[PDB]
Amino acid sequence: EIQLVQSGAEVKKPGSSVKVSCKASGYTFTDYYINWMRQAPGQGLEWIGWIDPGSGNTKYNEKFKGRATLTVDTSTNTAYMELSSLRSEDTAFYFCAREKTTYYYAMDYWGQGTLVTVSSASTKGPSVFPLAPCSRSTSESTAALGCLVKDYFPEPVTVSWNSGALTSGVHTFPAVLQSSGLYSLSSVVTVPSSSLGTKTYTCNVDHKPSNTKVDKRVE
Amino acid sequence: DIQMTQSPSTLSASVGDRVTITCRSSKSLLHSNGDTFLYWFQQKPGKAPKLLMYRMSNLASGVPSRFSGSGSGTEFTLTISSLQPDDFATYYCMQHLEYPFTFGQGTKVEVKRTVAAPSVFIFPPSDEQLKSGTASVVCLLNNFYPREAKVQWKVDNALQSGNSQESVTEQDSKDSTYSLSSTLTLSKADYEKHKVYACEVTHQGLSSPVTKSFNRGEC
Repeated sequence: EIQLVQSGAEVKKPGSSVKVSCKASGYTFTDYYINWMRQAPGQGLEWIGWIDPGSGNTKYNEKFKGRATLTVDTSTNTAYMELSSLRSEDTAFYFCAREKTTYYYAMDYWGQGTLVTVSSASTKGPSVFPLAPCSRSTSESTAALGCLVKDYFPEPVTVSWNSGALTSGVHTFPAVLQSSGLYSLSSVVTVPSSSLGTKTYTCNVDHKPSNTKVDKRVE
Repeated sequence: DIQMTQSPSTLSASVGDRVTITCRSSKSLLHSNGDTFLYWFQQKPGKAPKLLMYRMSNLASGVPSRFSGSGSGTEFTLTISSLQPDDFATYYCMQHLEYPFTFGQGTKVEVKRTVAAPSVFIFPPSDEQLKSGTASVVCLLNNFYPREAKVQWKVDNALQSGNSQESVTEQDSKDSTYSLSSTLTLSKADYEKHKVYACEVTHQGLSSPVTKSFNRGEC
């Protein structure tokens, strides 16, 4: 059973360095090359460089020369990737992949990935705000309401409605990173306006990192 | 340095269709040994890339036989004969002929369905938030298709730009639609000095761009 296992996710301050590992097994480590790619949040893949486990010979991408440093440890079958002077732009997923080369070239096995969040922020619970129309209107058939989960760190937060009793029509958007370095997302739900008053709607936001649990009754 | 471009960026297709993805290299990827140094990768959100085609047309081990590839010199193409639900993902092509290795922009294969205009809703900032210095206005675009949509914020009939952030949900697994959340951020002071807050949504399902709004002190 061949596989490449990478080290866990990491949060780093700008200017610091991170060193991700890629442990190889189920095959002869030295027979295949190890490449390192990276993928930012809303972007495609990008190649960092490769390294020959059987010699330590490397090849880098011009944009990562000096910054990125690839190494290996044949006694533990582990490949390393160290990025220095980290900036917010370095925030992305880091992959390591092997490249079979015996009878042909094939980058077949990939590591699970290692998220590197380059942030200067600190764990902060969010502030849950109610999302409701200025004035309740009977004109429309369905009404929409939600909860704005603002200023929090890190990810994620789990929003639910009526403790799981209301699931249909719910839409929890993906968090957005604010210039403050803090996350903010909104959860919304469409319901029959012909029950907006006698029926209570409440969102249950949960942010484990800060042990915050908030329930906010919406209009 | 070889440039790899993929077209189209997004591709709407339905289960059972024969989908073809194209990749284009700035120069011939044919090697002296007769082989074409090209990789085809599949990637699902939050997951690591999976190898599909090695050396342009060679199907990778484990990959389903509905996948096939071809191409000559500079134009390559991946084909999925009878699209299965498991085939909705993003496909990237990569060149491993020269250094550095380069990928394509990637092409997303989403579920094709009928057009659907977005139900728009605009929420004003809560009292609690204004009681904290900041004010954020939210505009919702519920269940629509296709993904393409322009949200234009107008404060006292004055176009805003660079003070709002959008967020889109992943395609719905039941009705195949999308939802978007635009969040306009202002200071309590700036909010306090303006009356009308509008949200102009431009979409294909709408013959004319709909404009949902609210007057400041009227809720």
